[PDB]
Amino acid sequence: KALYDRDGAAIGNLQKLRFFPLAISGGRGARLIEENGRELIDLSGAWGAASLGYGHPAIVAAVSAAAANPAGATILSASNAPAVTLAERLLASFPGEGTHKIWFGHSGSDANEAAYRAIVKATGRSGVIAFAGAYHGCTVGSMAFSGHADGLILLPYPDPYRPYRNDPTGDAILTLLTEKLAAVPAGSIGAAFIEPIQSDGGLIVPPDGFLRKFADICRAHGILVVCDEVKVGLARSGRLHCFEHEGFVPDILVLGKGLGGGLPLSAVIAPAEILDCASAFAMQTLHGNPISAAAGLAVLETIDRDDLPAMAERKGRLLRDGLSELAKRHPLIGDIRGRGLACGMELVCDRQSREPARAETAKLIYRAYQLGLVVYYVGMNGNVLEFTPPLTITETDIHKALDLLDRAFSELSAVSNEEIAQFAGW
Amino acid sequence: TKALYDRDGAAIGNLQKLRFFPLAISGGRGARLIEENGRELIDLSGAWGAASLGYGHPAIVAAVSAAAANPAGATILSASNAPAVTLAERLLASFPGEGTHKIWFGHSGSDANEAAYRAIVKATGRSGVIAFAGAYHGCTVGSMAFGLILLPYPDPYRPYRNDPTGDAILTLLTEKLAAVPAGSIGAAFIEPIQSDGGLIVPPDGFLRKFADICRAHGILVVCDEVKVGLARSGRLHCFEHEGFVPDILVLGKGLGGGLPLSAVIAPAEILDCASAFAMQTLHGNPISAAAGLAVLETIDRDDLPAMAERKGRLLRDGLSELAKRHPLIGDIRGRGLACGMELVCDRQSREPARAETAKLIYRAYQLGLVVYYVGMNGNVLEFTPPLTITETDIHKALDLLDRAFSELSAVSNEEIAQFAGW
Ligand SMILES: *Cc1c(COP(=O)(O)O)cnc(C)c1O
Ligand SMILES: *Cc1c(COP(=O)(O)O)cnc(C)c1O
Ligand SMILES: O=C1CCCCCN1
Ligand SMILES: O=C1CCCCCN1
Repeated sequence: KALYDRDGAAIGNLQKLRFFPLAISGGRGARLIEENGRELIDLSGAWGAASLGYGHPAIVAAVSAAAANPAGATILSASNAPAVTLAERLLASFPGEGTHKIWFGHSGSDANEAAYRAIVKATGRSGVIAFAGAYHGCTVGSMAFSGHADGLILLPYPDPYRPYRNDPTGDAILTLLTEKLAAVPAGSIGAAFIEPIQSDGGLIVPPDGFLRKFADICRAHGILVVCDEVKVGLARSGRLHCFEHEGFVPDILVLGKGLGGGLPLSAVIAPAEILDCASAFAMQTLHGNPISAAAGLAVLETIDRDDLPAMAERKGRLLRDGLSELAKRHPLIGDIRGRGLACGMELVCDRQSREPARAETAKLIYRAYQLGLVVYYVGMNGNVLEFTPPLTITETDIHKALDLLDRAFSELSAVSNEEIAQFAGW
Repeated sequence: TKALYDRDGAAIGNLQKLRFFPLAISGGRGARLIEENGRELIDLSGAWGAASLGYGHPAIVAAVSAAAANPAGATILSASNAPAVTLAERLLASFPGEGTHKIWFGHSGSDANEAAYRAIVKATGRSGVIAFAGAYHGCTVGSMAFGLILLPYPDPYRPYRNDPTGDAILTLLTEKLAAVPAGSIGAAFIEPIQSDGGLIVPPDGFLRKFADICRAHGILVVCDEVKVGLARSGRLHCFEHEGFVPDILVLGKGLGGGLPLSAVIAPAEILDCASAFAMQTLHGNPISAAAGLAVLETIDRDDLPAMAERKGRLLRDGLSELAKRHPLIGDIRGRGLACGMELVCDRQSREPARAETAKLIYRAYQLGLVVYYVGMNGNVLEFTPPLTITETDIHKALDLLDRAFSELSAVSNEEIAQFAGW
């Protein structure tokens, strides 16, 4: 009878990543509306896909006009204007050069896979560098180089809070890279996949200067540098593109989630020679469909119009300030990290040992949900709170979210172990 | 203010292009695409079958606008949401079905087919697959994976081992199964009308028989209806013409009536075997879900399978008259508004007329008609228009098609060469 019960009866568990019985019938701004009418503040923004929140007027206007008069439904066998305009608008925002083209998909998973397959096709080099704990997607293609393909080389992420080999600079990781590359035929690696802030590892910001150095090693060895900005892309970091923080330009940019503002949309920006090496090669019927592209353009127009990178920079300091405020009261909070409105809070059993507090995290978000706050956890040990709110979240929503979070830290023990065992999580 | 099509060439890479002619679209209304210059073309492609309700259908507009205005979140991964749930129930209500099956939502047929395969392997441990030569299950690593028993599709127009019944294909199948350990094959993937093969309806009874053999061996029957499902065949589900019910149904294309939306209908045990297993962030998103609902609602409300059956026969009847005037036409085939026309150099030899097929669609494009070719040989014109296409739209496209056949020589080899196509 209840919506959550009906979901359990109609929808298989295969795609479920449930942390609590959240059941939604509506949405407005940064709020989700449960079946009964209860309002929750969404600090997850659907893992960041709701870039502009819910029922944003520019999304509404864009998608309504597109549905009323659609330019076909595909970029495959026809050129359509909404997609072409979005392609140029994405091209404009990327420097360079260039000589770059767009490939459109439904998701970050299909875009990382396309990027890979295009590289191997265009160059003949099938080897891949990727980072341990990396999330590039859940398709057979994009999982092949995600964390636990032949010629896959996995490197530790440059994690300040847990430095590889206890070297805080990351120099040991670059040294490992170097040892790994010479154990493998010269010119055999075609690509290096990089998250500028590692999402699934625990929203990890790498040590300053590391990515630039890593890219320089890559460029010196013929290896194309692919920046997977699905989670942290498009203004979320407080800059239009997250690599703008790291003093390097990737050869390839992968975009997703927040790009569609609520509709399935991803994109690969890659040199023309990579995307033109084949035709009818990586394709799905509704790729570059006009309704998705219209929303995508409404996201970009709104980013520019509202200076959303500047907003995300502002609202992110406000959010991190408040979280530090909570650390001063709650010993579980070991680490606050992030850029713009991509923030991570690591919870630990002891601030010195930095041992992961998995059970408390699960109880925390469950309680948070009961209090009216939607936040999920992420990370290797399930101990990292992830904050990726709508970019249009108001300061008033953030203060309210902080008060509810404070309350959830204090009221955590209320959550029974059997309540938590109802929900498999990751 | 360059040409739209030239702007396309400069911004959008070739990787996903399946281009046969310089079609550049700025609008759509019913079964008509509106090019940049304001010429309306009758769409016989319906975007490979995705535009099941055509362009600007009121039901899609109402549902999409309302969903955009008040979205129940953006995902089904981490929240339950009402639109996704309502649509899942509705799809299960359309299948038999009750308490045995569950729904998994995707973006596309490729991911839906990939999810079905991964779920089966995970749930049953049986990684072995049976599939048909020339099958199209999608264009991702996961969906092009299908260890493998490959069979010829039973094509009445091109029989296997000189057996038009198709019984030699059932005999080959029996041999391959006997040759490999019992319980090593988990799934059989079937198109009940083979799309990439060139819209082939198999001989009567073959699939029913094929399904028996599978169940006899503990093999799950997966019916891939991404192209040909949802009212398109003259029934809601194409397997209803075939006297069997599949264990798993894959749905896509027309399902979103223009938005990306796919679905797998599978036994609960297959879909409940693991969690956080096959998932992408925008899966089950409410704007696609609402669009799926509008499609299912319109199908029932405007009796679209019956309309497809009517308009299909009228379309194929018209094409038989073209065959009386144009010797190129060798076989007209299909169910409902999913039809194929195989073009041959001799009706006895059944030798494929590839070169002439390309010119035909190029020519037809110039005339105001959107239509494409498929098949291993590039000689079968696919007809998959909006289930909404009008009786007037059909007659009008038949005249244009007639005119296209008469004017093939007007299109040169150098014009054909400018478009890479398949
Ligand atoms: C979410 C994400 C993906 C995959 O996107 P989906 O829409 O879930 O397929 C890939 N890479 C990163 C870094 C992501 O965050
Ligand atoms: C189109 C199609 C697919 C794949 O759908 P995409 O959206 O193109 O990935 C799979 N099977 C059949 C029969 C199809 O027609
Ligand atoms: O019908 C199809 C499948 C969709 C991808 C383009 C090829 N043709
Ligand atoms: O951050 C992510 C990627 C989106 C899919 C759900 C898993 N978590």
